[PDB]
Amino acid sequence: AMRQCAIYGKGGIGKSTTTQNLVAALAEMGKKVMIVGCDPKADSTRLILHSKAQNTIMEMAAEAGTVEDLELEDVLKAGYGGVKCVESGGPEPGVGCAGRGVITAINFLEEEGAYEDDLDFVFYDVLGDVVCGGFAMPIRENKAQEIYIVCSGEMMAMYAANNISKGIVKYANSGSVRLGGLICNSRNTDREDELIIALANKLGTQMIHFVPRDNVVQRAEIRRMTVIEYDPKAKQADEYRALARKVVDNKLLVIPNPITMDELEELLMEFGIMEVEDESIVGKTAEEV
Amino acid sequence: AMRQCAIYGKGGIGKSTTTQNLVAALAEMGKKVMIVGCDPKADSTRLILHSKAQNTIMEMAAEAGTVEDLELEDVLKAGYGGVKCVESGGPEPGVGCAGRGVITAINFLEEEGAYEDDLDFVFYDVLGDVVCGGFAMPIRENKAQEIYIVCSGEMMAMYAANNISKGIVKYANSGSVRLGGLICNSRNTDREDELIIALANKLGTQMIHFVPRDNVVQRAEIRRMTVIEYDPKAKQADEYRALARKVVDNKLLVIPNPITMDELEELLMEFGIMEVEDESIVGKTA
Amino acid sequence: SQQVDKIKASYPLFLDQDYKDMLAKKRDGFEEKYPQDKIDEVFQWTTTKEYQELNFQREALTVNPAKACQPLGAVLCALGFEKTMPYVHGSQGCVAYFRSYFNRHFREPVSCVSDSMTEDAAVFGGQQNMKDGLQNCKATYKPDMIAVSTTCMAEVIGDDLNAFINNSKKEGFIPDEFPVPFAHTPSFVGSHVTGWDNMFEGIARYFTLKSMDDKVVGSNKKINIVPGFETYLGNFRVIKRMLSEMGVGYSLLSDPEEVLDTPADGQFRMYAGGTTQEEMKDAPNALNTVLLQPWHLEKTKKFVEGTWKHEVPKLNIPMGLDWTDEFLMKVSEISGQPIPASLTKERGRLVDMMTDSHTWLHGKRFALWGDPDFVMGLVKFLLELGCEPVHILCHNGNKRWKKAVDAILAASPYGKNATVYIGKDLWHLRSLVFTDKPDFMIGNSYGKFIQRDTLHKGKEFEVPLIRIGFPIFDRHHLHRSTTLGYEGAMQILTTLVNSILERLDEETRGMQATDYNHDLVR
Ligand code: SF4
Ligand SMILES: [Ca+2]
Repeated sequence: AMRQCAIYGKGGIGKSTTTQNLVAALAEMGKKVMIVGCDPKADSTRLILHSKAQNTIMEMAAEAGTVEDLELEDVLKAGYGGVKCVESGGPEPGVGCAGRGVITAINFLEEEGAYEDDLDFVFYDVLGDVVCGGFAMPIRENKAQEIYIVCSGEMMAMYAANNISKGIVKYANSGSVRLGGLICNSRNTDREDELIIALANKLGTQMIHFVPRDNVVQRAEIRRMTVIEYDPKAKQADEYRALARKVVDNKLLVIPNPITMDELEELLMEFGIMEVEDESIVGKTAEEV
Repeated sequence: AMRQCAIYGKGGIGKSTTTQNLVAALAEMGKKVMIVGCDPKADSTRLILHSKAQNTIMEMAAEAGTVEDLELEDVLKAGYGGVKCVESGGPEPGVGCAGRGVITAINFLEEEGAYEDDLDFVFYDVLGDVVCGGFAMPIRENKAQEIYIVCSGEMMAMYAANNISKGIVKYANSGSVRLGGLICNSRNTDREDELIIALANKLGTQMIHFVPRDNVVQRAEIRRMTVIEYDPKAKQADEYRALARKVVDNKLLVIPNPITMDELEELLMEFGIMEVEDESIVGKTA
Repeated sequence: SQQVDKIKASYPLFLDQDYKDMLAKKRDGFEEKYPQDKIDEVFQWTTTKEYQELNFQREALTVNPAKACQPLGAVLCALGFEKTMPYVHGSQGCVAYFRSYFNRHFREPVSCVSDSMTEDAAVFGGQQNMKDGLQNCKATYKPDMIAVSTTCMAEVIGDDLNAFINNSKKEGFIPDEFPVPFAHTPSFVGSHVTGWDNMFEGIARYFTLKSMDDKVVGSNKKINIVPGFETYLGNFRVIKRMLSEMGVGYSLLSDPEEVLDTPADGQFRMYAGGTTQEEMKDAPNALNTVLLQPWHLEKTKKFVEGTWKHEVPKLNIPMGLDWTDEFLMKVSEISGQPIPASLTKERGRLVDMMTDSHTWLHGKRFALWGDPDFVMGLVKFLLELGCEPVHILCHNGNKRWKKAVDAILAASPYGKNATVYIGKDLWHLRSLVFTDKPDFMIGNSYGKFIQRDTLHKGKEFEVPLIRIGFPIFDRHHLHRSTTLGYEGAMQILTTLVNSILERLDEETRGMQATDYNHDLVR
């Protein structure tokens, strides 16, 4: 009855925001949700609690002993729409696997059963940059079932969406993990919405929704709140709600069909993003050629 | 004489490029240098070796059985001005610590003894987005000593830097992996440059240089090559050649004094980068 | 060799030179054993703090557990009912160990059967093994009631106990009014205590679910008492005794205190006393229902409060001075009977004892383990005595419990160095006793080894085991002991202080060395 979703994607592209607003809109509908930050940056809840930076498990844990030294009381907080959120905790510089900090945060929640609790949804905000075994954690332990990738028109951003798909498959066979779809964050690029859907198909999935770039958003952030708790009547507001509906009834939980760096390139250059390689001028000075 | 270096930085600011161009200067300046690509994207040698994408030890070992199947020319390839370039190799998508593939890579460079061969410098191009065990490996094993950070005048770019320092602070009480300053890549930000040195010292080191942004680069790269080889006459080529020496000569190799998150929230509003913190504005809103 | 006059058994037979030189060859010759010096190396290693860290990181491996499966408790529970025959619907091999296990702990005959399901049933369940089974059993050991439980298999292939039972009645294998309660008991869920919970619940239903109409809380002036999974006869008794001494009308639900102590008079009884069925049927009419070992009777409290509509109190297992008070009181409150001078005195005496020998118990570090209620009650009591329960382990416990305990620990100066662990096993405890060494271990026989180990490292490191719990095999008749109530408190208090003094004697018995502190009067 409780669906476990996780949002993956490259960093610095409003992913955490979209996610949080998604949950926000998801809250209005009446769905009890829970977010679990797995982004080393630790900032996946700020927009719900208004706080500048929630206390990560790994922090309070090193201020008590091991782990079960503390209690969900000061680790799990209820913000707007009664949403419950906890941030895993950034790995210790130089020493420590980010993934590690995640499991321990999950298992902890498992132990004090922060799950069994009428939750309809639980979103694991996960950074999907260098898709390693660390960040793949929530999928390996099989705690995440529905995967929604966040990206936009950009090589690296898409290059991530791809490698993440690769990852999903690596387990999708011996597991139930699936790729619900893609979410494109408007980066005000021409034919951006087109480029993603195209790519989605190559993977065998679909672009669940296209989040435009309204500025009412940057207003809420500054306010530390979500587009919803800020202006429940803005345009961008009903935009996310559209994503909420879509997710609630998605059916495309599939196993992506990864593509080659070349297949990928082919698209970019084709949508006007990437250039076209001039195999000849390669290694030619402004003098000889 | 062989000073093993490392260039860390938030992926997406020029690190990879500025790193190629930094060495591109040394070999041309009569310096035997080997670039070890530790970035997962695997584009740490493309500009040197004039290649579209060099083959990583993984795409080969994983191919031809294992590691005991590879040779030296296979991965290690001397590009511009006799510069041996190797790509650590990305992690097996969804599995394996990306930093585990680097150990296997640096260790293998010692199996075919690719260091002892008349070389002046070693350059590790490690990704410093999240300083986890993976990318922090080259430092842990003391395989690098000279740590120069690439960090533009941008929120995250600088944060990563601060954190990389902390990565050093940890292995400093056992290894000779010291600091080496910052390398700010222009981005047209007012005071961006000072903003850097304003922080370099806050750590205990300096801003070894302020690389500007000339189209000669976006043109030199288009031609899978460095700005050095392209047009040594263009003033931008000097920016690179200048720093080149600054590095060799650089005597300051300290131990960072990692500031706090709030100390950064401060240093960034001091230069109008980060918006000033309001107050009654937060919370509830109609 | 043997001197017909003084025969030597396994020990010390093999200490004879020939046997010595015998095994020596076998070793060097074909064992290819690691040079001693290595074994000594590795060993020493395990007694370190480093090994601990590595040990506590275990996830998939479990070494020397401290819990058993559900059925084991379903069986025991079922034994508490008049002419009831524990029936475990599943592979027969299981029942084997069950009886076999209890026998070693009670040194009494454990009667229990199995409908011997096999491979040929891993596809079509055992709708037949049930039919024939129930019939065979009923006609052979002619019980008045048959309680059905399940084994690992049974649940994995998933069989509907209810259905199967309903058909065995329909198809005429056993009368239709023949009591055959049931409960699913998956091995892979909770410990044995959970079995009991289930089982009991399963019986409660069978006699009160389809007939709550003519029932009216308080109509009988009695209090129901559910003992839970109890293995110390003396307990069942002390409860009955205290209540009867209080003039309280009670109905002990699930009383195996008789079949577990049938006398040796020339004839074997497979059944003896126990909770009558009528007692169960009527239970609902009881003023209230008290749970002796709540921490593992939640599925019962639910049903009890939910159906019978009783206001089950928030009571702790009655162990130690404090809690037992609370128990007696709450009992009074309910029954309306004053606490008799008799008990007021027993108590007073328990206190006398405490004062009489605190000096020795004070500041004594213990490491202990067992079941939830038991463990926490033991912890509570040690605190009332002034000891420091440093390693409270409990393999089958949960988080909610761990908290309640920490709460108990935090409320006492003597709980500063106390640590509670759940999910951990005896191999973990093994380390906790090497690194952060206590003075004794209070637990079951499985702990006899941990002792051996502590000694292998050295006399000054040995930690004497104090048998209190379940199961106990290397000692006799301890199952007749008592841990509940004031009677219990006393026993434990003695088993303790004396265990302590027992050892202090051993440490100062050295002639002209330490025998100076070998005082006569202590
Ligand atoms: S799995 Fe990823 S985050 Fe975890 S240690 Fe390896 S590289 Fe660092
Ligand atoms: Ca006997």
